[PDB]
Amino acid sequence: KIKNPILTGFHPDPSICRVGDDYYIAVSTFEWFPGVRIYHSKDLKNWRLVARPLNRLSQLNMIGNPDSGGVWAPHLSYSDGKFWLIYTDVKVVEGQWKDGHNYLVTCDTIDGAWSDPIYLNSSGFGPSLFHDEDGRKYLVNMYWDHRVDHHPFYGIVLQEYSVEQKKLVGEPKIIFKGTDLRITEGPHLYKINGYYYLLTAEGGTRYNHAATIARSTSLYGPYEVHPDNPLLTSWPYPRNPLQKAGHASIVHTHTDEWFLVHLTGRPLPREGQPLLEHRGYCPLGRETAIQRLEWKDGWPYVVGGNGPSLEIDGPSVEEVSWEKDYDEKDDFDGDTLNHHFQTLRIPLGEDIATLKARPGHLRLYGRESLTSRFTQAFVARRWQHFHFVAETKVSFRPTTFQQSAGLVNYYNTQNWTTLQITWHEEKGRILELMTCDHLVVDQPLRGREIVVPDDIEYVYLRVTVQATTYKYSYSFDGMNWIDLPVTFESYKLSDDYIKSRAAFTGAFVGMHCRDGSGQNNYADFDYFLYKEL
Amino acid sequence: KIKNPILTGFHPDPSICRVGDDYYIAVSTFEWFPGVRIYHSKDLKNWRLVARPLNRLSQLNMIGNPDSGGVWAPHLSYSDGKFWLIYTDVKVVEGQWKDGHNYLVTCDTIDGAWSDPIYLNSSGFGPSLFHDEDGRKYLVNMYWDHRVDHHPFYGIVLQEYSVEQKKLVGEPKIIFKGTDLRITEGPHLYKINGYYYLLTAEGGTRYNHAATIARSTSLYGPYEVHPDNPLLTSWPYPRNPLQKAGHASIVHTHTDEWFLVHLTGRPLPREGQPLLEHRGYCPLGRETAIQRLEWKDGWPYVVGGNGPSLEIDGPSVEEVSWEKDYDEKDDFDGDTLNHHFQTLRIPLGEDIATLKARPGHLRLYGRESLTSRFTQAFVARRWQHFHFVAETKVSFRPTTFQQSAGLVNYYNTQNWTTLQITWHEEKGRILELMTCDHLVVDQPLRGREIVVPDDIEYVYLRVTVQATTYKYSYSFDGMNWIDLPVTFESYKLSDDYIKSRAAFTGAFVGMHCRDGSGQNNYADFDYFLYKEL
Amino acid sequence: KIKNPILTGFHPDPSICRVGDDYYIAVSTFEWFPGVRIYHSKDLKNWRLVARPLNRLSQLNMIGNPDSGGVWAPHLSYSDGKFWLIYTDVKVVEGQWKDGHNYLVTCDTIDGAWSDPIYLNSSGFGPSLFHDEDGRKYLVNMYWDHRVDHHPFYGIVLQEYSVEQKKLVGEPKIIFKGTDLRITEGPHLYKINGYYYLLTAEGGTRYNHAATIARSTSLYGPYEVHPDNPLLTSWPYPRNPLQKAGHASIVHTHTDEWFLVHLTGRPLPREGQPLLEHRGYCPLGRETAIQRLEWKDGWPYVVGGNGPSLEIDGPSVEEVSWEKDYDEKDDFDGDTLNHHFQTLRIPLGEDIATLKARPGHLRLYGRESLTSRFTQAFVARRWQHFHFVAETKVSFRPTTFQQSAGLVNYYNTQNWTTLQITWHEEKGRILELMTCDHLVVDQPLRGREIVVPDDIEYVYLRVTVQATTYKYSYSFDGMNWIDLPVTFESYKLSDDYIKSRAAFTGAFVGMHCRDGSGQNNYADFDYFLYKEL
Ligand SMILES: O[C@@H]1[C@@H](O)[C@H](O[C@@H]2CO[C@@H](O)[C@H](O)[C@H]2O)OC[C@H]1O
Ligand SMILES: O[C@@H]1[C@@H](O)[C@H](O[C@@H]2CO[C@@H](O)[C@H](O)[C@H]2O)OC[C@H]1O
Ligand SMILES: O[C@@H]1[C@@H](O)[C@H](O[C@@H]2CO[C@@H](O)[C@H](O)[C@H]2O)OC[C@H]1O
Ligand SMILES: [Ca+2]
Ligand SMILES: [Ca+2]
Ligand SMILES: [Ca+2]
Repeated sequence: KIKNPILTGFHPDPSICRVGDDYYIAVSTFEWFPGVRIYHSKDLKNWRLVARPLNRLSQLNMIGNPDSGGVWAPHLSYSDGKFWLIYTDVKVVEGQWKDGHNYLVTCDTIDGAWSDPIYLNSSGFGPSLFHDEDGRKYLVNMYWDHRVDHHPFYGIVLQEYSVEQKKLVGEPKIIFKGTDLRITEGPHLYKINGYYYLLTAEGGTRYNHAATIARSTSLYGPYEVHPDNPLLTSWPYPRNPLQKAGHASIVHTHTDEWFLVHLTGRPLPREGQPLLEHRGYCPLGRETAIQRLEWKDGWPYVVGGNGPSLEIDGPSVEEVSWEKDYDEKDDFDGDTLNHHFQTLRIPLGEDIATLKARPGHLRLYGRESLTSRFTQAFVARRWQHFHFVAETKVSFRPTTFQQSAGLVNYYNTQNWTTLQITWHEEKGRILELMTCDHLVVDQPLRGREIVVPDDIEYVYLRVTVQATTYKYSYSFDGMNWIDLPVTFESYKLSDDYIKSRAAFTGAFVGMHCRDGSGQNNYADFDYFLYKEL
Repeated sequence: KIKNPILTGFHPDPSICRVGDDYYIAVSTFEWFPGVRIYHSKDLKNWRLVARPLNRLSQLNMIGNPDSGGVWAPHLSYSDGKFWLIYTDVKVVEGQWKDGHNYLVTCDTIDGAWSDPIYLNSSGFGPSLFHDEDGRKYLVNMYWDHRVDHHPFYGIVLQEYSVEQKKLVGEPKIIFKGTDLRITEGPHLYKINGYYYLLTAEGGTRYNHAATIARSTSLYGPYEVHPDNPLLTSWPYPRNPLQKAGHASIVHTHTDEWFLVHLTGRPLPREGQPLLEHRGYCPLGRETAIQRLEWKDGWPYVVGGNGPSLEIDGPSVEEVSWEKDYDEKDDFDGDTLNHHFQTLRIPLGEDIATLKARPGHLRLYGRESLTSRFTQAFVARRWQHFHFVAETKVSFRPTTFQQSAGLVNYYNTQNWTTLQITWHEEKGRILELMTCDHLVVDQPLRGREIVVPDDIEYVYLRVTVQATTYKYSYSFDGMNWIDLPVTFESYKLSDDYIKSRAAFTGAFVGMHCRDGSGQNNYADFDYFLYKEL
Repeated sequence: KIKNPILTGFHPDPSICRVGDDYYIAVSTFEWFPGVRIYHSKDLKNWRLVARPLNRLSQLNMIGNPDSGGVWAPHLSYSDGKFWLIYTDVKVVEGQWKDGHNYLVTCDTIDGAWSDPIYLNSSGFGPSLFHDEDGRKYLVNMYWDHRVDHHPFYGIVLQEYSVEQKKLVGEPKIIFKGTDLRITEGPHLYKINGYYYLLTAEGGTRYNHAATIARSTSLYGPYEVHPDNPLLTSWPYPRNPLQKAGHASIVHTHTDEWFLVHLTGRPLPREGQPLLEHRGYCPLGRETAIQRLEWKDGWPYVVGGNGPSLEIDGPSVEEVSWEKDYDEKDDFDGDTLNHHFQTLRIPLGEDIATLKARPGHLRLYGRESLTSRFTQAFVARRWQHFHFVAETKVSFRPTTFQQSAGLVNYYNTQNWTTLQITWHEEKGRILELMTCDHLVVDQPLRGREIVVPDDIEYVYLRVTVQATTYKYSYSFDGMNWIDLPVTFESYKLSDDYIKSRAAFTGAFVGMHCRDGSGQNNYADFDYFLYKEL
């Protein structure tokens, strides 16, 4: 009844939460602002965005954060009449260290004003709050080992959280070291039948990703490993369209059914290439999928081998679909930008992004380059399909090559492409292509830039994505289009192409304005179109 | 009279200001907080630190700033009853862009409470404020060109600044493109005779560095170039112990004499090595020197040819020397940290660095690792000599390998070495060595670390610097010192060694505490000693 | 009167030899076969190729030699009624070692069958045979030090050679260590007035290259260095069209005049670039220039300062001009290949390259690819001008992608471009472009290759080089020519571009046939043209 993935495009580390017959999934958002995206469902098939909880500087201040830093795996839970959301702001993403900070916020409702943060600890990412049967509370996260000779995933640490004291109490204790996969992270605790079950992710979030499960009658263990571990993995199944299956969380429904949600990468078509040499490139980044579970000797079993199935059988409820929460052609009609739009690291005030300066237009005042981890006037949405068209219509008069405005396909500060309006000494105002690949810049139309006539109020910019390749086009009138003669490869905006390993997001497409001169020049965007093909 | 360098260790981009018979030099401080150092002198020979102007988050907020970002070359001038300070906060320091913002702050007195910044522009670094005879004021700076087919140093832009509107007005114009040396930056304007003189730095701040001067009778040029340009340079003088001479400023003394201050690097000793192949390694970074000028046919000339002289004739005024402004041995009985101490990027409040918690001690609560561009509990002072000892006494009780405290010699987040106390599963509380070289970490004393006796309150940590090499040693009593069996090389803590080439600072020595578990564990430093040998 | 360079394109390490009023210059040929080129002149201005001495496998066997190995600096002298030629076959060109063996061969005549080699030593490249007034003979070369903590240019070794025993005798002894420039190599000995003069190259063969001279009254030293040393250098003359001035040999004329020949690199036009940042790219490799000397206090001085002159006054002799020694349009009617043509490493027999199989054609039977250091059916001549056209007309019927024939511009196995005929599964016989940069291959006409009509017998292939760029073109009928829309960059075929720094040759243009299948397929080339402008 359900076809994976359920959440498409950048949607990793799903954290499922049941409130009655209501289902929530919280995913990680990394450098993209605001922090955490929460989807609500009635049937687990159809998903709707209902919260974006970390929207105040007091809660999440990400300026300067590295690419793929920020909000890693979040944990959503419900207890004592309120939602508990745990999250990390990760500061260092490369080297011996992984500096980052674990915080708790709460709210009586899903889409309310969530509290200011309570500081937990810093010992490692993956934080999860356990609500025990006796009313005591426990935080589990991974424990980080920076030392030269050592594997960094020291195992799972656990420490009591005092609600009243608003702090962890007692001494932290390692309760589990993982199996021989290692890279043990993403711990979740569950009290089921007579056991504590400890769910982890192991093998790392590339092609060796697994969900491991263990159990103990004592919270502190020692835990004993599933006899047929891993619970879920893609590593044995190179032909499965769903790779990387791991970082799971478990739901017990109101219909006495069991499911497992997990991230998964969907590689691009690599027909005619070696099966096991390189398992692929995922521009849609890590998406959220859902597996059916079943129990056998006090152990859950993913229905249909420990590999992910494409289509499963859902829970015994009536289907509930949702109205489309965005315009295919978004004319900038509201007084708030559509909630699929995110900014990099920080909220953009009306001094930078505003619907109030020119009616029915998003206006962007130019800030820093596409390479800045600080202040970019950039509003973007996820690539959410392999085949799509996206388009925009923009008014812009640059007086210098320090100014630009354009349509950008973007991975991170060092990996992106763009069709942009700029200015040139001889040619005046022009259109041009620009790419950045691991910080190396190319201008494919250098010497042959497109002269924009003076009488043109609006330049129309379009990208057409067709799985492995995409192309840009322009129009001066809305009617007559022209392809720019350059084919781009989507694999270059994918998790798997990034040489750092710190590549935890996915491709975005959006609207950018840069003013390197500091003259507060701006571009008026009449609309932004995103349409699946 | 005057031996160079006048400001030793890290003191780049000297901007010199005359007020009557008082003399001030401002130098750049990059990622080090607080922003900008100002020194005073009566005779151009003896110099004391009198101001650290950019000490409010509102003036300078460098959280996340890259290494060698932040405060680049500043400009100090005096006019209309007050001091004017111009500065850049540089956000991007690698690739095609150099995103960064120029700001003006003022004060009636050199060590007053300077204004909050007035925003000027963002078009390039090296901003300078010119006050013309007719009362009018003008900003000059370099203009950045990001384009792939282009040299980035597009020339010198000039624009009128309206004190009344508190903004640049009219239209920006390029007034100078440079000479074939290119890398034209650091513009300063001078009205002399019936001429505007434009001074620039050219050829880049490494071994081809130079200072170039031009003249015009129109503020907007064309400027004719000095007939024997460069005005100053070490490039053709590979044996001059003073290298990289350039980024200069001119001072016309009250006694009708002319001088020129500039940065320089002093390479480590190089015998046995090709004179020209690699011209050296500068652990003291770029330092400040002074040269006499003399005039011919409407042109200035560095007395003693166009290379820098080691020793010069001071101005015709009485010698005025200054009492020492730090203690060789700092016992931490002050109410504030000695002004030769600095922190990374941000101010540290009493929650991180405190002289109050335990009188006679500096307490550092553990924050992030030595590789973090965010929050480090780290207090440090410049290497200002080739030959030195530096030493500290600390009590620390780490309970996990995630915590540490030590003596660090530091270039940047990826380049440092430390003798630190930490914790190990079997040995308990230990002394270890740790190094980071372009992010790659080494533990040279593994697994052969010093065991600290449970009964020892303070560990005594020392480093002895001898030009090319340095050594770490320790005592449990202050009297019986044992060397650690590793010889270190000072060239690895120099501008010239860093692969990125955003390397514009110099070596520091200081005190660090890390707590990556998040338990607020601290270290108490009873004293810090630094002594020239 | 004499305009430099006198030998144009790849002509390094000139060894000049006088015999009455006959003048000879031998240069290095590295991996190009046959080994060594000797040019003759009566006037030092006009030069004609007269000998290629190392043309037998017994003399020079270079199969598998690495790029820029094989025949390094040669030495040509005349004594006791015959010619003496010292050479090196360098086997190792990267790492701590420079494995290579020095050899002596002799001939009564410049252009006869030279003798078989007498092995000499192996201690360092740059061998030179000196002939003392008292009829004794000594060998000088450089001494090679492979050790980690050591500069590899240990200085100059000297040793006597015995004509009767056919070998070196007595003890080897260091006579010279070098100046602070180091990289001491290319030693030559002269006996003049009271002194022996020892000339060397220092600073390395890039932009720091120098000629260094020293004197002693004793053959074994010690040697006092010239007081205004270097004798010759371009290093302080960044504006000089002739760069890398070094590796000289001295000639005393029959007119009692003195000159110095030297190598030199002429960078491509550099307008807009920083003067000193990178001093240039030389696709014509290292060329041979000549300078005039005068004497003063027992020391020779380069007339015109110690930098090289573009134009000099030649010796007071009658001009002797030489007729052009190749056809602009080589129709391949001759019995042997023009002597400007070389092969890689080895000679090619009639089973690979023949003018005999097809009258009026050069036939190449396809062997191994362009990346092979073993057997290539490749016949090539030097780039000798910054603007030229080269062109060929070829008949070729490939039956597999494994077979190619074409026109190649070639630096080494890992750096080259080509316009070539091959075969395609669906399109059949096609014309394509291929490039290789540091072993990375591109096909810029991927998917748009030119279909060759089956009815066409000859494909005409042309390259037009214009200084910084060049462009390929083709025709089927030889009147109407189509440019392939790809603009190539000459700097990618230059010494300076090559990453290994074992880059000692220069760019060639030639004809190539590959048969990767082993079917002995061949290409018939009707002509080869080369023309300046
Ligand atoms: O927050 C999530 C984490 O679960 C994941 O953790 C690891 C980071 O370091 C790398 O060594 C591993 O590949 C990876 O599993 O980071 C990704 C994020 O989604
Ligand atoms: O403030 C000074 C700058 O003026 C200087 O700017 C240049 C930045 O680009 C680099 O490629 C060059 O090396 C450098 O000249 O850098 C140093 C800083 O102190
Ligand atoms: O015959 C010449 C050599 O003597 C010379 O070799 C040196 C080899 O190492 C490089 O680092 C130096 O720059 C170079 O001088 O050049 C090669 C050959 O032409
Ligand atoms: Ca609209
Ligand atoms: Ca004290
Ligand atoms: Ca012919």
